[PDB]
Amino acid sequence: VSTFPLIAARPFTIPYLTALLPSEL
Amino acid sequence: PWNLSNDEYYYPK
Amino acid sequence: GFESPRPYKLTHQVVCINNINFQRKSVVGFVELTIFPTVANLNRIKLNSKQCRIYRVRINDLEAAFIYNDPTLEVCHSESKQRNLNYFSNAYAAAVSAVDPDAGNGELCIKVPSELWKHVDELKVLKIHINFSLDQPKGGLHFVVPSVEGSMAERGAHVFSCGYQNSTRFWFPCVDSYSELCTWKLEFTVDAAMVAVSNGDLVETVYTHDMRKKTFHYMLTIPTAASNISLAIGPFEILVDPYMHEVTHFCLPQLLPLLKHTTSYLHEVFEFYEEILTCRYPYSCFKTVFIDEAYVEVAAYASMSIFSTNLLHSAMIIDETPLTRRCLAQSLAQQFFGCFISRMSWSDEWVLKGISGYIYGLWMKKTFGVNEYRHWIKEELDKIVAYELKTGGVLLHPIFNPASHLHFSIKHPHTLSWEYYSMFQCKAHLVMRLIENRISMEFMLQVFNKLLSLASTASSQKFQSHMWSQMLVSTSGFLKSISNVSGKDIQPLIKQWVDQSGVVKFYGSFAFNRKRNVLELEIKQDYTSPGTQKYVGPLKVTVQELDGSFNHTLQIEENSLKHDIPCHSKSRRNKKKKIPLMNGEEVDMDLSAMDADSPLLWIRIDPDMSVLRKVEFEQADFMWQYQLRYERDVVAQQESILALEKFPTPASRLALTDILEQEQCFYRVRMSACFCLAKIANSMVSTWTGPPAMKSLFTRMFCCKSCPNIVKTNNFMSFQSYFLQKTMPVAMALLRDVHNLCPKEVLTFILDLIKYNDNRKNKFSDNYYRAEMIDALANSVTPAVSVNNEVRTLDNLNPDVRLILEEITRFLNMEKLLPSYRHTITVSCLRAIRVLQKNGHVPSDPALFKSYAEYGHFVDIRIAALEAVVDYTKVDRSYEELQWLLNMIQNDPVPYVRHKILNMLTKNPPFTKNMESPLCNEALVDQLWKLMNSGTSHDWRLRCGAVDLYFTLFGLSRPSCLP
Amino acid sequence: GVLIECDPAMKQFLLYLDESNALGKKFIIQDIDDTHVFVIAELVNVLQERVGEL
Repeated sequence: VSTFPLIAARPFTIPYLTALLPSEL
Repeated sequence: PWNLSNDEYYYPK
Repeated sequence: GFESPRPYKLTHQVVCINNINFQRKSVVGFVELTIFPTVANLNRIKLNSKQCRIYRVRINDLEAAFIYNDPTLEVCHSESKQRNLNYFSNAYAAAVSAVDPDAGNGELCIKVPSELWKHVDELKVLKIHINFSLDQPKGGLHFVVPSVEGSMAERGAHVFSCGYQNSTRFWFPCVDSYSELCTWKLEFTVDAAMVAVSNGDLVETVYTHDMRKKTFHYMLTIPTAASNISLAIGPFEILVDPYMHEVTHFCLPQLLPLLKHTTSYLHEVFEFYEEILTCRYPYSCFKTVFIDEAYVEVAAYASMSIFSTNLLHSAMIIDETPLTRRCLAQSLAQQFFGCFISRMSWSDEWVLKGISGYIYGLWMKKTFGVNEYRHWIKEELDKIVAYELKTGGVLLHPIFNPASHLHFSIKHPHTLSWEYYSMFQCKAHLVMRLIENRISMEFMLQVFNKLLSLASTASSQKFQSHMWSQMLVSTSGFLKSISNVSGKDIQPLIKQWVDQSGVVKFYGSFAFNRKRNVLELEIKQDYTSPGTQKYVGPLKVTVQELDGSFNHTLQIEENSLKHDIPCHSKSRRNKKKKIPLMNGEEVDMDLSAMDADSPLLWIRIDPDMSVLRKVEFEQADFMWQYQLRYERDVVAQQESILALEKFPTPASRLALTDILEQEQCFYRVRMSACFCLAKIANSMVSTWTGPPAMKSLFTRMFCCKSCPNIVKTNNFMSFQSYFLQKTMPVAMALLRDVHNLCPKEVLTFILDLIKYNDNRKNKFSDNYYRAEMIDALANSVTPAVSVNNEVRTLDNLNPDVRLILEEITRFLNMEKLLPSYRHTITVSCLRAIRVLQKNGHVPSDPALFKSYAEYGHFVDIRIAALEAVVDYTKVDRSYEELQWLLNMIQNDPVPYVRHKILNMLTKNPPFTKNMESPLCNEALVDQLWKLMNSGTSHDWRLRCGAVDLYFTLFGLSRPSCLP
Repeated sequence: GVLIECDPAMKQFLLYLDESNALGKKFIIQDIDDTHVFVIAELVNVLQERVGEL
C-alpha cells in the first residue's frame, strides 16, 4: 500500500455526465 | 479540426 | 419494373407504443397494418416478428388464428453434436431464409378467417390489428437506467433503438423488408418531461387527461423501409439549429454545450451535399439524437440519427471534433441516399452504400483538402487488398451463396461477418471513385440527381409499388443511367472488380537500355492466390524526367511481359535548369545521386490510383529518396517512405529528416517519416556518431533554443503542431540502441518534457497529448530477463522502469481526482500497466483490468481493460480468464460492448486452430457452439463475432482436439 | 563496361566528341571522375587518330 498506491476505481451512477464535462471550464 | 493543407503553395490556381 | 415478393402490398402502417415502463423494461403497443392484395385468394398473411407475443390478431375486426415459429432462436438441434462451423452456417442460412423479409416465407403466419376469404379475392383494402406485449424485448431497443433512485426523467434515464439493419421487427411486428414501401404514422404515449424521438416530423402533441404523460404523433411524408424506422424515448434537451430551422438537436441533460459544438459544422456538411446534388434534402425536418452506451457510434435513420455521448465534444477538446464531424457527414450522406432510396432487393445494397460513401468522400476532400482524401483512399485500398489476402474475397452484389471461400453465407447481412460487411461497403465506395476516375464527376452527380428525382415522385404519389418502384434502385438501373449520361456503360468495370471479387498485385522490375534511350518495364502478377485476380487492363505509370513529369499508359497484356517507353533528353543535367513537377510549381533538384546514364529522376506506378491496385515495384534507393523530397502526391510520398524502410542508407535517413524539416509538408507524411527515421536508425545501429534521431528536432521546434530540457509551452492553434509533437517522443522511444534498448538519455528527455509540460498557454486541451506521453513511456520500457525464473518484485524492479511506473501511478491518481473528457489518460495508463505487467518488472494482475471492465466505470476504460484481459488470457493460456470474457458476453448490459469482446478475442485468440493448447476440452467447444446457437441471435452482430471466434479457435473442420 | 583513364582536358574533348557522335545519343557511358570515365568500345581507335587533331 505504501509504494505506488492506486486510488480504487469507483463505479459511477451517471458515468457520462462526470466524464464528458470538463474538469475546468 | 481544419483543412491543414497548403493548397495555395502546391497549386497557383 | 418492380413486383413485390409478398402477394400483399402494405400501403400504410400505423406504429403505436403506449405506457412504456423503464422500471419493467417492457414495451406494450398495438399496431395496425393496411395492405392491398395484388392477387386473388391471398389467404394466409405472413409478417416478420422476432421474440414478439400478441394478445390477439384481428383482420377487419375479425379474430384470426396466428402460428409463430422462430428457426433462428434454435438454429442447431440440442441432440445434434456436430461441432463443424460449416454445418452450423448452413443451418443458420436456412433459418435466416425462413425469417428473411424479402423471402415469401415469414416467421409469423396468420390464417385469414373463413368469412374473410370472400373479401380477400376481390382486391380491396385489408386492415390487420395486432396488440403485443414484450416483458424484456431483446435487440428491439436498449434501456439505460442509472443506479441512483429518482424519477426516470429526473435521473436522466434514456431509451434508444439498438441493433443494425432489420432490427425493427423485434420492438414491433412489421414487414421488415427494404423492398416494401409504405407511409408511416407513429403515435407514442411518453412522459411530459421526456420528449419522444421518431422518424418523420411530429404532426401534433396531445396531453393525456392525467397530464403526467403526453402523446407524440409522428408522420413521415416519404415512404421508407421498416429497418430505417427507429424510436428513442428520453428527456432529451431540445435545440433548434440557428442556420437551418428544420434541423433539430437532442442531447442528454447538461450536455447542451458539447452538442452545440458538435452540430456547429453540421450545417456546412448539409450545404456541401446541397451544392453537389441539385435536389434539396427530402425530409421536412432532420433530428439528431446523442445517447450514452449507443449500439453504434454512428447510426443513420430516415429523418433521425443516433450517436454516442462520447462524440459530443467541447470547443477546447481536440482530436474528437474531426471524428464527430465525419460521423455526422457519413450518416447524413446515408440519409440523403440510402434512407431516401430503399433497396429493390438484398443484392443492391453495395450501390446505395457506395454512393453514400463516395459523396461523404467528396465532402471530406473539400473539408480536409485533396491530400487528406488521397491518403484516406490509400488507406481504403490497403484494407481491401490485405483483407482479401487474409480470407477469401470481398464480393458485392451477392447473386446466388455464390462466393463460398468465406465461411459465413452472403445470403443475409446478419449471416455476413460484421468486418466483412464493413469491407464490402468500403469496396463499393472505392468502386464509385473508380467510376469517377473513368467518367467526369459532373456526369456522376447528374446520375445521382436522377435517382433522387425518382424517389421524390414516388414520395409524392401513393401508387402501390408502381411509382414506388421508381424510388427503389437496382444495379442494372444504375449502369443504364451512367450509360445514358456519358454514352459509356460502367458494366465492364463492375464485372472486372465486383463480379470477380479479386484484388490485383503487380511486381515491377525495370531494365534501362542506354543505347536506345528507352525504359523497359516488366510486370508480373501473383494471381495464383484465390483472392488475387489476373489483370488484362492497361496500367498508367508516371515517370519523372529531367525535361518534366510525363504520364505513360501501357496495357498489362499476358502475351507481352515487357512494355517500352521512350526516355526524355538529359540536357537538364548537362546545364542546370528548373525541372517542372506534377504540380504547377517546380523546384531545382540535386542530380548528383541520380545516374548519368538514366535521365528519369524516379518512377511511380499508378500514382493517380485510377484503378484499384497493389504495387510492389523495385526501384533504386536514391530515386526513392528523390521521389519523397519533391513529390506533390501524398500517396507516392507514403510508398517512398515505406521503400526507405527497406533501405538503411544514411541518405535515405537524410531524406526523411529533410521532409520533417521542410515546411508546407503533409503532417501525416511527416508522422510516417518520423516512424521510418526510428526504424532506419535501428537498422544502422553503431553507424551513427550523431545525437539520437529526432531528439535535436524536438529541441529545435518544441523546446527553447537556450535550454534543451526546457520545453516551449504547447500551442494547438495551428492544429498540425499537436500531431507532430505527439509522434516525436513515440518514435524516439521506438529508436533503440546497439543492444536494442531505448537510451536512458532519451527516456530522461521524455520525462523532462512531461515535467515542464504547461497548460496555461494552450487554448485547447493537452489531455490527448498527455495520453500519448504515457504511451511513449510504455514503449520506452524494455522487458528485464529473469534469472533462474526469478519472480518479479518491488526490490528487483528496474530503477529506470520505476520512474516510468511512478509517473503512470501519479497520472492514474490524478485521473481519479480529475477525470479526462474521454478518459484518454486512463486508457493509456491501462495500456502502460499491461506492458509493465507483461514485462518482467511488475507481477501481472487480471483483477485490476477486470474491475475497470465493470459497467460502473466509463465505457472507454472498460474497452481498454477488456483488451488487456484478452491479452492476458492468450499469454497465460488461462481457461478461467477466457470463461470470464465469455460470461461477460453472456450477461453484458450494453450490446456494443459484448460484440467488442468477441471481436477482440478473434483479434487475439488464446489458441489458434493449428496449435494444441490445454484449452481443448469438449465442454469449452460445446459452450462456444451454444453461444452461437442462442443468446447472440437478437443482436445479429454477436453471432457474427462468435462465428469468427469459433473459426480462429477451431475452424470450418470439426476441432482437431474434440474428445 | 570499359574503364579508360584520361586527362580532364582530354575528357572535355571526349565530351564534345560525345555530343558530336550520331551513332549513339552520348559516347560517354559514365563519369566517375575527370580521371576515370566509362567509354563505349567503338571510337577509341578513332580517338588515337584524333590525337593529331588534338
